[PDB]
Amino acid sequence: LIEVFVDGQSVMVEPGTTVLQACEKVGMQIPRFCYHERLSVAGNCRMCLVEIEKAPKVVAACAMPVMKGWNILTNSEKTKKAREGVMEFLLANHPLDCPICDQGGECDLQDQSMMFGSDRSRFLEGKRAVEDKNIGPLVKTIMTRCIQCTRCIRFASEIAGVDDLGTTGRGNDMQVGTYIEKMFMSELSGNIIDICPVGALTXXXXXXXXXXXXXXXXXXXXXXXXXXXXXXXXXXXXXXXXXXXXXXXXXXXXXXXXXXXX
Amino acid sequence: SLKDEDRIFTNLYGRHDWRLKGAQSRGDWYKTKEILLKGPDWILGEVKTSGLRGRGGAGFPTGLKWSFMNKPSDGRPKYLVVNADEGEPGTCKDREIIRHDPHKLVEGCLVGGRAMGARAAYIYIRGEFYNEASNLQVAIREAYEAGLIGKNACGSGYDFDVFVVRGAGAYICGEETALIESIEGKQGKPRLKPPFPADVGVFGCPTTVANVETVAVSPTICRRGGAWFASFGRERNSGTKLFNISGHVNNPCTVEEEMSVPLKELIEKHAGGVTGGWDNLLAVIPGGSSTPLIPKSVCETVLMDFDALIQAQTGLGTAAVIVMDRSTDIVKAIARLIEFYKHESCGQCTPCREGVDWMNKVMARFVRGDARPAEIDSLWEISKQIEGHTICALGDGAAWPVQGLIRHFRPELEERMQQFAQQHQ
Amino acid sequence: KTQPYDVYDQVEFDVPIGSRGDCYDRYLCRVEEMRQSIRIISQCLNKMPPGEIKVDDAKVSPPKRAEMKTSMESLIHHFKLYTEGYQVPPGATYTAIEAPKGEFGVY
Amino acid sequence: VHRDTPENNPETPFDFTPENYKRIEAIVKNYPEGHKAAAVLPVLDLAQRQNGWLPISAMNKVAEILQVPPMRVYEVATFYTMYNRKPVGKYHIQVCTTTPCMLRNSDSILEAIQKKLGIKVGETTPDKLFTLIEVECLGACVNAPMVQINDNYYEDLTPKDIEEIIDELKAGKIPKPGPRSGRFSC
Amino acid sequence: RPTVRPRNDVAHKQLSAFGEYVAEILPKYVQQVQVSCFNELEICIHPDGVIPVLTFLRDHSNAQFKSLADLTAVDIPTRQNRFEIVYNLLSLRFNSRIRVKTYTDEL
Amino acid sequence: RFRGEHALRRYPSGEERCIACKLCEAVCPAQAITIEAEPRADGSRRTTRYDIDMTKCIYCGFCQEACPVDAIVEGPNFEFSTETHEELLYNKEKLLNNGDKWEAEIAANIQADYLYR
Amino acid sequence: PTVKPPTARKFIWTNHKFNLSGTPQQYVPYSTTRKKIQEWVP
Ligand SMILES: Cc1cc2nc3c(=O)[nH]c(=O)nc-3n(C[C@H](O)[C@H](O)[C@H](O)COP(=O)(O)O)c2cc1C
Ligand code: SF4
Ligand code: SF4
Ligand code: SF4
Ligand code: SF4
Ligand code: SF4
Ligand code: FES
Ligand code: FES
Repeated sequence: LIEVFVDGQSVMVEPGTTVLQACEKVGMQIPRFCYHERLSVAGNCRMCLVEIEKAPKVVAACAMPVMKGWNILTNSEKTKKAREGVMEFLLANHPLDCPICDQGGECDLQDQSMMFGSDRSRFLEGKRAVEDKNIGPLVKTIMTRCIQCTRCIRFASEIAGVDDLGTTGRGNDMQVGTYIEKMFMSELSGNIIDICPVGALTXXXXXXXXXXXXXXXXXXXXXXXXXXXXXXXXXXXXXXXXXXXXXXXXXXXXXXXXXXXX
Repeated sequence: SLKDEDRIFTNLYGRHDWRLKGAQSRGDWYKTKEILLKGPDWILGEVKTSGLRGRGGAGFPTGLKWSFMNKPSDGRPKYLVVNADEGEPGTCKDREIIRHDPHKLVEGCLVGGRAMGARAAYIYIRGEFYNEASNLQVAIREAYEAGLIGKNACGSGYDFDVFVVRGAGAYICGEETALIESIEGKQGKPRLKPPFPADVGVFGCPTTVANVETVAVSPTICRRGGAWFASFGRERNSGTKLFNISGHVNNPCTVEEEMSVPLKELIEKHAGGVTGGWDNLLAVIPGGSSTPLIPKSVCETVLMDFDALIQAQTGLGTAAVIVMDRSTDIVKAIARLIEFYKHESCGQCTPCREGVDWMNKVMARFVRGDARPAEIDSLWEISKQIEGHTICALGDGAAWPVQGLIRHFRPELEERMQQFAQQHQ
Repeated sequence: KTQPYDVYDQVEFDVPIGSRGDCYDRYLCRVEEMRQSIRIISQCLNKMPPGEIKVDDAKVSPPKRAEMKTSMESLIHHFKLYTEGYQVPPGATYTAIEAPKGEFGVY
Repeated sequence: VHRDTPENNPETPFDFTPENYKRIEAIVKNYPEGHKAAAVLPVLDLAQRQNGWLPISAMNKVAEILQVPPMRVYEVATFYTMYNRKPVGKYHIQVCTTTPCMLRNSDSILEAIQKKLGIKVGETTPDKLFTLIEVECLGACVNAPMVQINDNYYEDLTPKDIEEIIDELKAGKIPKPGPRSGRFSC
Repeated sequence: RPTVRPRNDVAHKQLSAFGEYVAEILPKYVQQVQVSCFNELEICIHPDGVIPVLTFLRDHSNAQFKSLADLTAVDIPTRQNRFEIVYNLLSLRFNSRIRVKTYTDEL
Repeated sequence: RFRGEHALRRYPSGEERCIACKLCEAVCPAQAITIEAEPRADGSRRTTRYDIDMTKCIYCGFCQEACPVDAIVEGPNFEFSTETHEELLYNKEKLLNNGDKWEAEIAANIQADYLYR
Repeated sequence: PTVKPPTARKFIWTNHKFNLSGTPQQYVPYSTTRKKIQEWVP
């Protein structure tokens, strides 16, 4: 194992370890949109851009490995100028749903604007809207709220099995939908709503019932379907309405059962 | 020290009369058996000793790029990749290197086959240029059947098979990572460049990306002496590259010219509109679409070489002249260049899909004159940002020409905003 | 006079101090505070630079109502400055600004 | 429209080429033998040439021959610009409007063609003979105007020469390359 | 910075002299930890002797505090030692604010 | 601009202006406002439970400020006197929607509120 | 009724109402939720 110092502090990492994976050992979380837990490593956003000690261009954390003993700073001058910029590009074509939107506090993009992005102003005029994609029982999908990334695209191809989500256009018109009018299969694809960072894919059964603000969470193993453990259930006064998958090491691979999610 | 234009020297001269056997009399496959008998290390050294720059719009040297793969030990069989499709607008190299002389392009794959160590060679052509693609397919039938390349030909142990594939006609032929993904079968989107280049993994194989003009120069450099290619040009950049002039001109024509050549001498030979740089206002771009437009004051000092072009504003990479007259609009012309990137944006990196589309919408307002005088300075900060935080080189290609509006100009942009402010408001 | 809070020492202040610690002289100074308080209010009317009302940085104060309805980042910050608090820097701080009764030593 | 697909009268009915089926199988052999998805990019271009206006069900049948995902193969033709989306006539021509062509007037060639061959710009002919569409770049930028019809691209045309070539194309093919001046150097 | 920064550090090095001066005596009985941030000084004190620390700062030739005015306490269950009684002290002659803390569980 | 008894406003062409966010719920320093939301018939999703306690509520205008749609607008109110707590604490909208008698003044007062004073 | 006119929207009440007080036809609290359903049938 080769050791390379990140933010002056030295941390030992594997030879084929990612930059964001190396950052976790130093106890620092970079701004993410494309996963690092179970979903395959892919670019297609350039948010997790980090500047090296002696480099003209910033490298993405998901793709570029550490390899050689090179210094990388998380709270650098170039990184903060990058992070504020990319956030503005994400929100130049964003439909503005925040009070109506199913997520609110649970939304990863909502937090990153508060934590990293530029606050005072955002230069934008005229945003494009996408037509609503067809969906069956679970997840009332809205294509407008989607940021057009690669998270749910690879989820159907690798984690779920049956592929449906992909690319539809080229510019700021490419939709994450199925293109052909067909309802999504069950199996384990009910967990796709929990995967997406934006408030685009969210469960239709418990839609707009309770916000992320004011909800008491408790972890409990699911009774329906065997080998199910660690599932957070929000109380939100009297009766529980929303049940989300809790992180587990061996019992479950961060995905709830389709029968248990509804 | 000074470079002379052509003077009975060209990489590809046959354009009027060439088919299959007619090209052979006028320098084609002269040392085909000699290059095949020579070792892979000695053949690769010939390109490195000459010091030839990359013909494609990047700036990277061709000698270092071919030697980057090398292949010491390989599990998966290696494959050769070549791009022939038109990427940047204003380039005439796509319908000249393959359309006029198809025998020269096919010989380039055979010369680089034994050097790199590839089992099969692949070429990508434009979907819109179907007539030019038919000439390349006809040359492959005259080479494989007769005995030029395939299994065992011209006294060679290494086998190489040539196959041409029709492209979609977008950014898939643009980026080096994009060509590997397009040929594989997946959607037109480039792979992540930071961790693995073409050598580490491309379509499940070690590969190398090469331009149509870059691959065609390889058999010419191998047959002739190494000093002949390095004779014309500068110390840093050497080798003759095909330059094409398009737009406001007396006669639009593509002609081969030597490196480190002045812009005033090249425009005078092809004959431009009104004047070379006295009566008509200079708005010519050194690159096809990548490089921003050169100023009226600095044009005579600018050279065709990439090393000399980097000193003033931005370096020429595509090498194509896009001259505009004084009567022609400047604001509307550059806005159309960004609109090209609006359609040729692939849909991956977020400061490009929702970036260039945001950039074009603001730029369309400058033609009308509804934009504020303060909005000019704000747009410059955004334009610089796209250049750094993108995976492929097309993100840079849309970023550079917008930077050439704030630089050099500015009173031309302010006059359009001031005119609509008094007339309408 | 000793510790400025928000633009002090620039405004002319008069502090009444007596001699005897009885209830009458402790009452006289309060009336002398009242007669020498309009001087500050008049100087507040004299010096008023037109500009911002809230902090321009939208991580502390919510943006304008006309601003939030059109632009994107403004409404997301409006959504997070309300419900969720401020995200404060950690540390113990003590401040005391002169109350007419005494002090408000917030810790 | 790019994402949405109509279900009425163009969703179930589809036909595949029988005579060119042997030629399509040989095209798959040109690439790698094991794990071949490259044939899907080649068959999509072959389907448009054989049958006019590609159907949604026809792409699913083409994906079944190579054995690939139906959603992934449908998305592969969505990114491409050369492939037909809805409907195309007997001879469809696309005009270039980019800055290397716009500098020596390109909009004048499109406006003259719009009045001679009818319709605005996006709308096609009602009798189905010629369809007009805005193109990014034709490829060859040697001539000041460029327009690619069916397969062969016609370059270099005047205000009256473009209208004369369009009306003649209704009955007999007009060939041509750059009918205004020398091809290489002038 | 114009609106982003509250005040530039200038008296921070001057207040750091107090962080050395009391620490120059160096008692394990008294001193322990000295923290200085945002124009303020913080000292925590060993439980065995709190009165000898409070007799100091009272009177004294170098610095005259006298007023040991406001008195707070912190409840925190993270540490093995629970409560943290915090003294807020103010000087009239010197014009400075210093802090005295206790580290013991004090059940 | 004066804060009294709470009343929720609506659009000029029917439709309840309150969108159900729980935004005003969390800002409320008294926790007087409660909100539980369900989908309205088909398509639209606007409220079901909406109780504001007058036993609580210290009157801030915070719920007026936190509201992005401007539903709760504080009208010039003084008249409120009851026999019981039950009569005093506001029910599921209804009595809040009955603020139509004050909404004519609210519409006039909000015209002095956009671009503040 | 002289200079500034009241805005019409057809949502506001046409006839003005007096205070609720301790008199009949006054203010009242009401339940909102449909609650958790439970049913048993032969
Ligand atoms: C907008 C843009 C378009 C490009 N288009 C092409 C192209 O069509 N063909 C090509 O060979 N190179 C093209 N390039 C250059 C690529 O970067 C190329 O893959 C490689 O890096 C250059 O090396 P080569 O000369 O050995 O091909 C393009 C670059 C940019 C920025
Ligand atoms: S996706 Fe997130 S940031 Fe966007 S409107 Fe919904 S909650 Fe707000
Ligand atoms: S729906 Fe969500 S996960 Fe899928 S592409 Fe859009 S933002 Fe990414
Ligand atoms: S920069 Fe633009 S065109 Fe290039 S890979 Fe990223 S999104 Fe695609
Ligand atoms: S009053 Fe306003 S903030 Fe509160 S739930 Fe209704 S719309 Fe949302
Ligand atoms: S005025 Fe204040 S206390 Fe009353 S409901 Fe609104 S936020 Fe709550
Ligand atoms: S978060 Fe790393 S590329 Fe998107
Ligand atoms: S720019 Fe018009 S043909 Fe290339």
